[PDB]
Amino acid sequence: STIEEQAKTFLDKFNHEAEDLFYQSSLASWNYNTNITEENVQNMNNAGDKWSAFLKEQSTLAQMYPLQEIQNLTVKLQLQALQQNGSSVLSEDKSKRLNTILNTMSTIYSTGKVCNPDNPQECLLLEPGLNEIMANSLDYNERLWAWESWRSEVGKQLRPLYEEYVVLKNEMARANHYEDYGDYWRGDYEVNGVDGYDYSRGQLIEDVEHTFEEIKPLYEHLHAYVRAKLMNAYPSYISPIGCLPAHLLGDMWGRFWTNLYSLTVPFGQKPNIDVTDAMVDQAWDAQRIFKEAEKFFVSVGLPNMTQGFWENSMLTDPGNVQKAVCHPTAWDLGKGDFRILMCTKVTMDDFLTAHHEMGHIQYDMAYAAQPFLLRNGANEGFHEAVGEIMSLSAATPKHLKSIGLLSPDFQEDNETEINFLLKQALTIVGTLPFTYMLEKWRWMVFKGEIPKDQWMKKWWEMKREIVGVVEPVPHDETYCDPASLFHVSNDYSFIRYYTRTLYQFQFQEALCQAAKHEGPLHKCDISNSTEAGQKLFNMLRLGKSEPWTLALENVVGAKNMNVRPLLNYFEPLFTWLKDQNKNSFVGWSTDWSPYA
Amino acid sequence: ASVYAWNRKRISNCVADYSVLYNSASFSTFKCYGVSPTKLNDLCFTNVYADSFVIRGDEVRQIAPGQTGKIADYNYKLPDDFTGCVIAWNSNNLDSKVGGNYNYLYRLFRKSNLKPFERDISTEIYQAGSTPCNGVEGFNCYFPLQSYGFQPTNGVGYQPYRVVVLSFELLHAPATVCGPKKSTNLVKNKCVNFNFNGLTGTGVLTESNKKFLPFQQFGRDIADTTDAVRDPQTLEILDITPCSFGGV
Ligand SMILES: *[C@@H]1O[C@H](CO)[C@@H](O[C@@H]2O[C@H](CO)[C@@H](O)[C@H](O)[C@H]2NC(C)=O)[C@H](O)[C@H]1NC(C)=O
Ligand SMILES: *[C@@H]1O[C@H](CO)[C@@H](O)[C@H](O)[C@H]1NC(C)=O
Ligand SMILES: *[C@@H]1O[C@H](CO)[C@@H](O)[C@H](O)[C@H]1NC(C)=O
Ligand SMILES: *[C@@H]1O[C@H](CO)[C@@H](O)[C@H](O)[C@H]1NC(C)=O
Ligand SMILES: *[C@@H]1O[C@H](CO)[C@@H](O)[C@H](O)[C@H]1NC(C)=O
Ligand SMILES: *[C@@H]1O[C@H](CO)[C@@H](O)[C@H](O)[C@H]1NC(C)=O
Repeated sequence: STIEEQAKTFLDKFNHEAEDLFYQSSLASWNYNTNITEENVQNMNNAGDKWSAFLKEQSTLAQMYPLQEIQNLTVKLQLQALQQNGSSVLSEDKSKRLNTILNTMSTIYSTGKVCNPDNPQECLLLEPGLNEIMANSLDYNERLWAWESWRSEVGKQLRPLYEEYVVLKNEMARANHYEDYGDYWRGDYEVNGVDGYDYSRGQLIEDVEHTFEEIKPLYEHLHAYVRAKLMNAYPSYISPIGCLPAHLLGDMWGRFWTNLYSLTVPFGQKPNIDVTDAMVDQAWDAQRIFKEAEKFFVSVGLPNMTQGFWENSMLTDPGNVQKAVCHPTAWDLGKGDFRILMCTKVTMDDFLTAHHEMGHIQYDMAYAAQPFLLRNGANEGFHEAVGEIMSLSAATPKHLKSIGLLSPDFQEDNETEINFLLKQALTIVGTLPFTYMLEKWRWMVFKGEIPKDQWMKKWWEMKREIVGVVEPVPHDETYCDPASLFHVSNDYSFIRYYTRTLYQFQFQEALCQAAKHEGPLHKCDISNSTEAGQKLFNMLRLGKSEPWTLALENVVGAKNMNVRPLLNYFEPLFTWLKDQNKNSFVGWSTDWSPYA
Repeated sequence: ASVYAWNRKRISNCVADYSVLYNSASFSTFKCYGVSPTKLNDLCFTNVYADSFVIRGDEVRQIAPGQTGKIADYNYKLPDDFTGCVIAWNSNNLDSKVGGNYNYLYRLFRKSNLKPFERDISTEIYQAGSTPCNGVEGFNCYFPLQSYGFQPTNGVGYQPYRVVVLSFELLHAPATVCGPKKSTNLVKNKCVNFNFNGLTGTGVLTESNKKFLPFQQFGRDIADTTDAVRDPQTLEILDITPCSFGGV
């Protein structure tokens, strides 16, 4: 005769009904990503539509559940997630603007165009067309055209579409009793109902900004250092007194600076840590690449992979007619079914991606005992940062010499670590200001205190201040270059990548202290330590059933999002960068110098 | 049948060969509770009722005496001190289909715990709240019946394992059927211990000229001294005498 026993009956009914429907949709989506036919797109959408419509019926039934008397916390978190109305609050004339706009945005992003205006020779897709002009060439004139080949040919048609998108997605928050749509994405980090453990939605803006005043002095010296080794390819085209152009930062958007490693190597005379040539001497294949990753995990203490994955998943590119994309993604089909979807290669990245993409799988069966609504990560940053802590460990020279990939006689001097640490700094430190700035811009435009004519003059003036990028060409408000990125166009919360770095290094210091490694964090290893495996597995198995702030106290002992155990990873790099920047102009103000 | 419709059929008047199970090389949960696999062959108990049902891989551990849970509490409860064995094996090749095997159902909610060795067949709906349900699903009806989903691609954890339960209890009924005690190597003209069904002794085994009727097991001549046995595996009558002895 209590609502508490009535909710446990309903959640027990929903868990068995949803996991049957979710497995059919996940199995249909797996076949779409392996064997593309004309009917397979309709076949996946048929099962995926009835799964989305199933949640519409269950959300209305759980609404009549009053929350003010449920003392149990396991079902309180389940009822809060199940009762999210989402698109049910909108009218029929307004709900049709979601699926129409989002599929037009995705189709627009799928159009690859590098054909020159008034010179129509040929142009390929994004991966074969756009990536070669950004990762290999060192010419300023065509890269400026290539910067304008996508930000003036794809983003020009999004202004009437994306501004209409940010005025109706913003209205759901008042209908869902949220502040704005930027506040809606912070509900994943929101914790309520526990005394002293509560995480407010508005304190997260402050905590991200509070951790940024020590990221900045690392990024101040990184940007100062990288501007002296960039003017070698462009002598008279950039001044070493201001900021950097946007089309010279590794990517089209400057998210990852991995392609600047070849241009800005400190001391390239001694050979780098490269074992791509080592695997082709020993005849490595797709099976042996993932087999050494599996024995790496069981040496830590995690359970090994099941027998229904090696003979069931695909590893290479199969056949000739199957033109399916094999971007490295982790699949959680449920009911004990776990798959990895990627194309294997004997390279540095694919060997690390083999370790990286398995970690999301190793996180997925950990909360397999949890109910279906709690069968997820603690937040959006846990499931990405867990899959990357083994990528830091697998790239260490100690782990590479353990298997036998590296040479048995490889000395470890100063520069053998600065070359490795600076490669990690361009892909980790360089993406923190880009991730924070874009989410700060998206949060305020979702708040609504940014007029229509002030998108670019505020977006560009903060890119110049925080990130430190001079615009290669001035742009008015009709340009829409911030919407060109993959995550912003497909409705992905990008704040999960800023907290990914701050999580993947909080766990690294906790696991290295558990393994009792004598040395710095760059040479540390996780394998051959069952004490570190048991420390990680206790927090992986919790899932969303416990608050994420309780997951931190199980590994690091700090209930807040700690940023201190990330500067300690780059202290060998940071102390050298402070000595290298004795005469360079470190620290930029606002700089309209090059393109006034 | 389903877990909530487990059958109960008596096994009697026949020999149950438990040796073939040991060398099957396909079992995964061949465990015995309250008895040993080796010592249930020489001696046996009546009431060999066998229960047939399908239990998922994750819920195999729930099916054990002295252990509670969901299946053991609302579907089929094993009584404490259950002197029997549990035998299970995988049935993925046959007890599975694409799209979900919607042929096995189970009870998810019950007002009271199931009495051990009770089979319940009813359409009564659960009463989570106070307001009665009049057959129309509402906020407190919660139709407990649900269909399991088994697929060939399902993980080993939830793989549908074919499991059978054998019970062995010694009630007031004697003269029951036991397991296999195949044979030893018979020896003739040598002082050898013999223990047939109901009698034992020592002596010399040799051929006999006398004839026994087809409804006896042994015989005696004088002063209740056994001197001839007719073993049933050979259908032959033999003569038994104590082996040579005397005072030197
Ligand atoms: C982790 O443990 C494994 C298992 O002992 C180590 O593998 C051994 O490596 C040494 C030399 O590298 C060999 O002589 C042994 O034969 C290996 N053992 C086996 C079972 O193959 C591995 O080196 C350890 N790695 C670290 C970093 O400690
Ligand atoms: C794979 O796709 C091709 C055409 O794209 C189709 O003919 C074939 O039947 C498919 N095979 C499987 C196993 O899906
Ligand atoms: C909530 O209910 C579950 C049901 O098993 C129980 O395990 C858990 O301890 C309960 N939590 C609280 C705080 O009562
Ligand atoms: C979802 O929509 C229904 C229909 O109006 C409404 O009663 C309910 O309060 C909404 N849920 C939330 C959380 O606002
Ligand atoms: C996983 O480890 C267990 C324990 O040693 C072993 O029995 C099993 O065969 C292993 N499975 C695989 C696929 O390696
Ligand atoms: C690193 O640099 C310092 C400063 O010159 C030097 O003393 C030290 O020997 C170097 N380390 C190695 C391993 O050469």
